[PDB]
Amino acid sequence: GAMALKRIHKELNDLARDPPAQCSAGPVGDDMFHWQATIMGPNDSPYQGGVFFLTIHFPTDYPFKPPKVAFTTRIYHPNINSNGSICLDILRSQWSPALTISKVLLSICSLLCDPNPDDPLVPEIARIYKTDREKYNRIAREWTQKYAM
Repeated sequence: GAMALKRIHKELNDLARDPPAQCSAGPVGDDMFHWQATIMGPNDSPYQGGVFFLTIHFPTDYPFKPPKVAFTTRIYHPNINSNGSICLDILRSQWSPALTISKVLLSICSLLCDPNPDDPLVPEIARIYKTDREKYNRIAREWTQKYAM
């Protein structure tokens, strides 16, 4: 409804007024409920140099239910699968209307930096993350080269 639209416009403006400087997000075209985002691979992570695209769909009762967020760029990560689905608490059970797209993107950035052990969406990548970090990093760097450059 009108309340959701007002809140989405405010967040769009929040992002413009205080640009995050490694992420961006906004409407695809003229549809305020469907956004795109980009996250730069964090420096000192195996994703460094990559640019990762996301899609965001806001529900009509936003901000009281979470947006749906998925990657469109392929990535080697324990908590993000080949469909681009993201296992992240705040997108499910831990959503609050105090959260914003800006905070979601920062949380996803932090997730890239430090995966969650309890949530293996891709069990084999989770396993290599836990057992052979140097191998995980090598492969995550190779996938950044292959998909995110």
